[PDB]
Amino acid sequence: EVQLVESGGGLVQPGGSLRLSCAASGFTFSTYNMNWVRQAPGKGLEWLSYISTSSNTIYYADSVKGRFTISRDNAKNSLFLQMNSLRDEDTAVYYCARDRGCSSTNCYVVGYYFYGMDVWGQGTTVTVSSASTKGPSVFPLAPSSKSTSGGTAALGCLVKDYFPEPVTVSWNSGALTSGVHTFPAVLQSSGLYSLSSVVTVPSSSLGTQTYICNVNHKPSNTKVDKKVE
Amino acid sequence: RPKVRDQEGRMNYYWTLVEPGDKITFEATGNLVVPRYAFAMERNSGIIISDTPVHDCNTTCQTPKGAINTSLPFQNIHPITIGKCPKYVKSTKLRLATGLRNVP
Amino acid sequence: SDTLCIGYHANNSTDTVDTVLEKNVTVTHSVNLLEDKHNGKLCKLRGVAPLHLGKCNIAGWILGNPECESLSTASSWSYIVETSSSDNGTCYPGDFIDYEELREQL
Amino acid sequence: LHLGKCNIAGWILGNPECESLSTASSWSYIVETSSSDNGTCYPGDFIDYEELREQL
Amino acid sequence: AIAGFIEGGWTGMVDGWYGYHHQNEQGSGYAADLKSTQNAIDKITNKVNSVIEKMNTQFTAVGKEFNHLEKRIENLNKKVDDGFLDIWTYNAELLVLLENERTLDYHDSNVKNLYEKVRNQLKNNAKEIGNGCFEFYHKCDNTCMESVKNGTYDYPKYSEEAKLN
Amino acid sequence: AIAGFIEGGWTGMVDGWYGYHHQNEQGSGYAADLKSTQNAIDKITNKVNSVIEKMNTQFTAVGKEFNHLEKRIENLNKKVDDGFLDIWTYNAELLVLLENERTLDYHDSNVKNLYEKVRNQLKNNAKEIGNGCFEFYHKCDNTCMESVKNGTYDYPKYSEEAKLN
Amino acid sequence: DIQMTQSPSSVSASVGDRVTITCRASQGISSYLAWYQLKPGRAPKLLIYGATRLQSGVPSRFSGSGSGTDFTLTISGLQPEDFATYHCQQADSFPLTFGQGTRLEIKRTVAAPSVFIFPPSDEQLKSGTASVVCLLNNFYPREAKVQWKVDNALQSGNSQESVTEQDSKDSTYSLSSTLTLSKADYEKHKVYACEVTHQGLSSPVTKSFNRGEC
Repeated sequence: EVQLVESGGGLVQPGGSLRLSCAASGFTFSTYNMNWVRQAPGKGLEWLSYISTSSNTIYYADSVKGRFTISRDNAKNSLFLQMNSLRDEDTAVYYCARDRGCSSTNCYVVGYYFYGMDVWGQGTTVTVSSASTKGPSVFPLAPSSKSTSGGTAALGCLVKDYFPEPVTVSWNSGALTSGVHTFPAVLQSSGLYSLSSVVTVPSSSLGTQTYICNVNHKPSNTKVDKKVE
Repeated sequence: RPKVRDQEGRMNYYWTLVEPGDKITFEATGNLVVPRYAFAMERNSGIIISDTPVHDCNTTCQTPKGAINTSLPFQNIHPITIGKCPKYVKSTKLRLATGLRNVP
Repeated sequence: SDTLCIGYHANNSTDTVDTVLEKNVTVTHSVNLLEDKHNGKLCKLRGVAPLHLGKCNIAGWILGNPECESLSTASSWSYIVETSSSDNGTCYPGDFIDYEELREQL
Repeated sequence: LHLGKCNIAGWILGNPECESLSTASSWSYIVETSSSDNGTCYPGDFIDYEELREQL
Repeated sequence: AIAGFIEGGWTGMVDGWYGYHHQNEQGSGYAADLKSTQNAIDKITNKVNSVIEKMNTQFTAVGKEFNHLEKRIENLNKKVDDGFLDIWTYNAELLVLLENERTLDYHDSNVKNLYEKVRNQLKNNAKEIGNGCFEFYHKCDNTCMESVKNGTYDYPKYSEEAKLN
Repeated sequence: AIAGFIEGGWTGMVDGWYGYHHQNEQGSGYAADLKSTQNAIDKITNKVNSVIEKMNTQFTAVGKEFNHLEKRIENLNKKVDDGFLDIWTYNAELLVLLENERTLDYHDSNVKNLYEKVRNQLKNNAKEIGNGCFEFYHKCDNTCMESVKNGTYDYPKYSEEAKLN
Repeated sequence: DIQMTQSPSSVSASVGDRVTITCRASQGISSYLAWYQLKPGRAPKLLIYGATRLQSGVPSRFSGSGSGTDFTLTISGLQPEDFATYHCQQADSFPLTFGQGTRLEIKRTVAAPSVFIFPPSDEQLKSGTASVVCLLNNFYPREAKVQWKVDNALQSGNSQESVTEQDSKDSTYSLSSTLTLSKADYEKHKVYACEVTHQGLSSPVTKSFNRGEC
């Protein structure tokens, strides 16, 4: 069917380059228009560039200033974006989109970008930062019974000083599901992320029942298991 | 037969036309429902299933969902029409423009 | 100093038409060629008063169903009107052969 | 629903040469073949046969 | 020429479709043409009667009832009822789409025929600033404004004063 | 206006239907209009949808089979199958013949509307030598060439230099 | 560039009510306006194009109109599956400037949060930097603040919070604040409290612990 597959993720140091790719299938590639829309964490969508079928009319955004280079191929049905001079502000999730072309229900003659974009892809995670890969620091939290009127308690673990995002935190290798809540990662001032995860337990088995906090860092392949007691 | 309206029997009703000058003939030895009245008719319309009341108005076309006085080429209410009636469409608006474009 | 400008008609009309240049175009004057209104009555056709049977259908009238006694049949009509609850027709069941031809002849 | 070498009359009557057939719970059209001769293995006059091909 | 070279119509002139707006030292106001509007109304009025008087329908019925033992002919009756409906879903909706395309083109032709009635008589005696306006280069009273409407404007009789300004 | 006053189209501009070819001291190249082409595409794209969306077909069949003991109704079925076909041999082939006659006229109307967009702004500031060409009598850079495409060409502002040459 | 402006920042309504989200452009367009439905972890879907029509596959619950710079997205058929962030996009001219975003939240009754606080363990203090985590569960709305007070003194510039999304069943949120302290400053102080300020609480709940009883 009509779909777009994004690829080209990884970790790029500032001052290097990165080339993204977008595959297209199930529709004619040499007749429609394509764009590049990214999404920063904490912001909205942002249009980057525009290209035609003949690659004659090429536009660029104000945040690009000619630093990017967008190319395509009508025979191979592919879309490329050669990015250069990457800084820390370029950390976003890059997507790929196709223009609509007309105002009717079924556009048989492709026009221009005057009626928005309809097709959208999955996207890939692109993070550009000067910090290197560092494993997370796992420290267990001490349990306590503070909910007097509710009669419950809480326990968990704190994961901090890791790179890059994200970290999937589970309990007992996915066996524990009651009260498990995963908090999102917040970037600190030192350039590293941090997140937490808690498990709501009653105060009857607080000082007797223990749990295993499983920390899984996917890009660094770091798996640290720490007993919380 | 299956019991319909507490009756296990059936009764097939038939009809025919009699030309002026023609003589009808009935001959049976049983199971004949003989007629009591006849309907003398002369013509050159169909049926309507509706719940609209009757009045002393006059029109040129009839529809089940209401009276229609057209004097218009098309209609979009009901396909079952009787008389000098306009064409039935499935559209919701077939307004023919006569004036200019209304732009202030 | 003088000014001669060609004027065109415009008003506060809300009736819109369909054109090939653009859909939903508001025009000033327009004749609704599609009859969407209805009077809700059973009027006459060319001065001939129609025949209304009420709760009985055609088969309740052409056979003489006893629940359709309160009826004054006119000497001429143009159409026959049945109801949606026309169940007091053939009180005795049966296979009315060539019944669809008789509904158009009368 | 595809009946293969058999026509509609070979399927609605249960012709023995159309045994290898998996009838689905719903369909939208019936497909016959040009060589659909393995239908009514016993001859006869199928009265009201053209209306039955549209009902199913 | 609506939403094009001309901006649009006006609500001051409600005495017809087309006309002129007088503006001189004697007065001002709206005035519609009696010759061009009445002839153009008969084009559209015969267009509505083109699909009414020519549609010679008879005193018959379109709908019919059938039994479910006659589904072989009920499918052909569906091709009679809904088959003529699918033609009337196609032909009648095309007529309203194409005659209004003709009506918007003929009203645009009524603009251009009224434009060529003015421009051929005011080649050098009027300034074309757009929006259907024609500012004279000399004095034009209410008798002069009615001459351009009826088409009785002589070119060398009024070019003696327009060439000075 | 193809094979007429204008010779024909060009293969250099493949980024649309209509446009302009710039030729001055700053550079040259092909450039299509984003306003006139996108609006004219929606006229033709709604024309294709005028016969698809309005053709409200149902989930039924057009073809049907009959027995040779029913040749009385098989002849009426021939008037249903081939009778609707003879209408569709007549009405559908007339639609492709007449809408392409409209499309070649609307593309000719897109020529004349783009011509009047240029000629009303370049009455004395351009030479009409035919084939859609307009040679200016003064300096016209890439900013001046884009002003005629969008319709932002003021006539008294550019007439100061064109009157000298 | 041609900037865009949305109002308000977040709309809190229930199922069946009317949601009015506007998006005004800085310049006149009057013919071209897009509307997207962006979801976290999923691809956005074009709902309204040109501010007059609806895209195929989009239900008829959405509606949009306007001429010039004033446009209104009227939702009179709101479903529970439509609580997401919406964005407007200008289609003419270039650049295709997107909107700011408006998060749609489920309106329910205000609930009181359950305050929890975790003392630091011995494995974190020996590393040179310890942290105290305060937990807030089962509260509404998302506008909750954590006031860190150490030895009856308000701290600032060394704390950070982390809020989750809205719950699918309880329609609540979860909050976790972390106060970062050094090793030398942890042994100097003795009292570590977590004062919670919430709209549903008539009194601020302050839970604390002892430094020598962690």
